[PDB]
Amino acid sequence: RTYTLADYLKNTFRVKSYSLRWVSDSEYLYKQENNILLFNAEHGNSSIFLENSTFEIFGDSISDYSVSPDRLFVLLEYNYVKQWRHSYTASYSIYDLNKRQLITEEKIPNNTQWITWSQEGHKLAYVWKNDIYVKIEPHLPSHRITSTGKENVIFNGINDWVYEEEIFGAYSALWWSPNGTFLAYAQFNDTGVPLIEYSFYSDESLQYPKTVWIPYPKAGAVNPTVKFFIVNTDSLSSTTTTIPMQITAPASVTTGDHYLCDVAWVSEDRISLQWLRRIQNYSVMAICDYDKTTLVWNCPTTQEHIETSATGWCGRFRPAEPHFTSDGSSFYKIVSDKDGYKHICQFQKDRKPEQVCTFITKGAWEVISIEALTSDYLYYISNEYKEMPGGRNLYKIQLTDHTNKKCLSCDLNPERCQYYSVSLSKEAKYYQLGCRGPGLPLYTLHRSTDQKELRVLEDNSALDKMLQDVQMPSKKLDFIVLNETRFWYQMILPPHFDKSKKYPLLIDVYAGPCSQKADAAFRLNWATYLASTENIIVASFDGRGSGYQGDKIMHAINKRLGTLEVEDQIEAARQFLKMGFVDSKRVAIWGWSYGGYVTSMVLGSGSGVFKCGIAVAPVSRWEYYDSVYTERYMGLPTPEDNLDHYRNSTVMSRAENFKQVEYLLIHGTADDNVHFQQSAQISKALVDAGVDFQAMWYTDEDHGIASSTAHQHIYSHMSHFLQQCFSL
Amino acid sequence: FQLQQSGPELVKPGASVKISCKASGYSFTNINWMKQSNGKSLEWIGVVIPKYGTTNYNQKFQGKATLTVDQSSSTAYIQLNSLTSEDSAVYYCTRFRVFFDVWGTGTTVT
Amino acid sequence: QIVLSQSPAIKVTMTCRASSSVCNMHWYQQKPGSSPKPWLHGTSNLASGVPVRFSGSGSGTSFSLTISRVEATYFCQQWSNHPPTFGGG
Ligand SMILES: *[C@@H]1O[C@H](CO)[C@@H](O)[C@H](O)[C@H]1NC(C)=O
Ligand SMILES: *[C@@H]1O[C@H](CO)[C@@H](O)[C@H](O)[C@H]1NC(C)=O
Ligand SMILES: *[C@@H]1O[C@H](CO)[C@@H](O)[C@H](O)[C@H]1NC(C)=O
Ligand SMILES: *[C@@H]1O[C@H](CO)[C@@H](O)[C@H](O)[C@H]1NC(C)=O
Ligand SMILES: *[C@@H]1O[C@H](CO)[C@@H](O)[C@H](O)[C@H]1NC(C)=O
Repeated sequence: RTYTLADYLKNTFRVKSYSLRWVSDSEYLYKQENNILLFNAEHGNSSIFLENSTFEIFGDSISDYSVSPDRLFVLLEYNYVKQWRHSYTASYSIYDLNKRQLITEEKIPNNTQWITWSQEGHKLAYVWKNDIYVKIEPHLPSHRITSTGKENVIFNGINDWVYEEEIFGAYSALWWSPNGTFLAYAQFNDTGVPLIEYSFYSDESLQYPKTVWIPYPKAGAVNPTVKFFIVNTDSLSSTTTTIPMQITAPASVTTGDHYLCDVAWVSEDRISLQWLRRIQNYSVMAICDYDKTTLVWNCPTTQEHIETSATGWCGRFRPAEPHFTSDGSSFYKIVSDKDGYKHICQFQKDRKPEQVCTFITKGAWEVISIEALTSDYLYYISNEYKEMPGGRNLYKIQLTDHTNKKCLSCDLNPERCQYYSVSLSKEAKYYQLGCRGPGLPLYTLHRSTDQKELRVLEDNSALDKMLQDVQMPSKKLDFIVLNETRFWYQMILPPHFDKSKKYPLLIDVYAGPCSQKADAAFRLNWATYLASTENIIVASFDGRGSGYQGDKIMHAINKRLGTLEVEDQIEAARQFLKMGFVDSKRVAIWGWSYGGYVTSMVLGSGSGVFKCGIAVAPVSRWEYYDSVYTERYMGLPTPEDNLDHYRNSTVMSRAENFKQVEYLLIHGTADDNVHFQQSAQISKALVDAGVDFQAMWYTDEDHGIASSTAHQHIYSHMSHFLQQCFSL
Repeated sequence: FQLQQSGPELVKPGASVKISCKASGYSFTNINWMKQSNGKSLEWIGVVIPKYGTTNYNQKFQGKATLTVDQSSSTAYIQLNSLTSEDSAVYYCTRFRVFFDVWGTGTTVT
Repeated sequence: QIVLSQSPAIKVTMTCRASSSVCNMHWYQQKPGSSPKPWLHGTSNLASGVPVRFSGSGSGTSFSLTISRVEATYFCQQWSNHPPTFGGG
């Protein structure tokens, strides 16, 4: 009995997790048998919040619910239709809990792009046909905040293709005030950003394919422009015209092209805005105070703090999140230290010249995230324990005595759990811990003051008993040392793995900037089929360019994508070959996104190591991928700065060297991210070079190739490919 | 499980008629009505959740088909209002568990 | 607002094409004078009281109902989108 392709694809072994939503400092909403229940952590009791029958009034069309902080009204979301990675339109209707009836008067319009409640109370703000509206109460008629909205040209409250994807990780660009006085939001102008057109074939019944278009900026092209406003919603009236107020950007960033990259209310009358230059090695933070007398927002340069980078770019993917103290007088942030390691730093609102910040943590390891901030303490995920970059543990530093640094999750189950996450309550009195590997995931309820386990939310005992009689793979997380530096790797070893045998090897690569494909988390996936059922070892290596091990490693591939990380993969495979248990004749490399680009570049290096490989949705040329991401690591593609390196690092130029390998190129026709064009060009270059390869398009699939039937088909197609490449 | 629907009724211009599903043999406590016109397909009117008074209706069956339930009596009531020629139809009741699990025998309102 | 259109109006096999993607499709068999009974749900599951010859298949817009080895007015309805809607017959 082995974990089969069928098992992966049909989800027979289900890895359960525990989703809860904190609604107060002692209570969370959890879902059970489709009923929303309310559990109080302070006592032991559970009540019923919303019964499944109320969802069933809309049959099975409900995709989500969302409750008002005060608990009087619920947004039932139905008719979800996806757009991009985060974006979608949906219809909403407000269920009034007290009354137990749908609010049928002045209803939320259909095709609504983004709706969210205020942080307190029950005020609504929505985005519809690109304009922001706001309802003070559910029954009241809506108030139109902006009217500049146009399809694909002007976006208010919602994000552009590239802002969504690359800076915010969300369709939302509107943020409510802490007590609901103001509604901050960003506006993006897309006039002049060139369009990526592609064919959409749809159903059999559609006689003529439809051309889909998106304003999408590529390396060097005309980017979008941004404007940040704030509007007062307490003065919302049909009698008086609503005036939004425009906070303008810093002088430092307005000189050339720039991005808005963070929005963070600190208090009622203060909001922080980080902006970033288009080069991305310089970033400015602007703390902006509200002047009540003349209703303008002022951003002093005494209040402007600048983080920059000489070694590469700012942040993992952008400047880190500001966590401000209760009085707004100081704030905490993950910033890069003297030796390159990113740690927590304490700033002040005012910017004394000599001193940027005070580093409260330090060492050869990185703070992954700041999780909560009390007056007494700060909680944070870090990878310090046991010098394992791909490990995560909860820590708690006391604001007063930084000597008082306590690791809350390190030794609870040291064998089962080396990768934790956490979700703390409104004022942090309680928290849920989620161990995500290397054992079966375990979610448990704890009290903050002294870590005492109050409950066990989910221990995956069901999956455990299902997997007890299955021959699963092992997982070796360890390292090899090249040039006096440790570069970690993970290997999904087959069941009953013996060092006296020679197994085939598959390298699963991503290898992008700030990537980590070797860590302690637990995954049931294609690799586990490949190890258990096929006896393929699947290894992944985090060489240069990988994150969480100091900037010296991460910025090592700066201005030079397709070089040091590409050869580091090739080198790793050599290092594993030296370990002796790998057959040199059967070594493979596969990957998706950046991984696909890396696999294509490794296959074309002429190294002689790798025999075959599969690129899925790959990048071929860096001038095709979007500006915000591409330019973060390469600069512009112009002679003034780095055009040669865009030219040096294309898959196309290495087509001659594909004559030594077996290549399987795959791409979805309706990919809006890494457009099909990129694979269309790789194929054209291989054909011109007289190279036989294999290919598979996927009609109407995006970057995910996520559709249930297409998903089953890609992984079955690739499995058969590897089956032939390794002679079974 | 069976639902002995009320006998057929005759109605004329301007008037309002009430109809009873009379569910039995199952743990009552969702119920929906579909209007079927003769020679044509089925069309969904609305839903009542019998435990509470919670009602959801179709677009523009506001006014028509006021759906209310009082649990004590083993039944559900659909009041169609201001009937015209179009409102003359078969009107079934149903029980909703995953889809339309069981159906009432119909009233031929005229 | 979703429109189910059934091709044939006739192993005979009727189809349903939906105007948009439905998660699951339900089927109801009817005869003249008599209230309809549940025949198929969750795309392919045979409802109780229905002979084993019957099948269901297809995901997205194109669903299909396959009566194996036909022997002696089937409607198709969806509730993945609101409001719920029925096929012609
Ligand atoms: C609704 O909850 C009840 C009672 O807890 C449960 O038995 C039932 O299966 C649930 N039904 C659905 C459709 O989720
Ligand atoms: C739990 O019980 C207490 C009293 O024991 C009650 O007053 C409280 O409101 C209950 N809350 C929940 C969420 O069950
Ligand atoms: C968008 O930009 C164009 C020029 O790029 C300008 O003419 C137009 O006013 C702008 N519109 C808005 C709403 O910003
Ligand atoms: C950022 O990098 C550019 C090269 O692309 C360089 O000219 C500029 O001086 C750098 N600025 C800082 C602050 O490091
Ligand atoms: C090791 O260092 C040498 C010279 O310092 C350099 O050329 C080589 O590429 C380095 N290799 C790795 C894997 O770090």
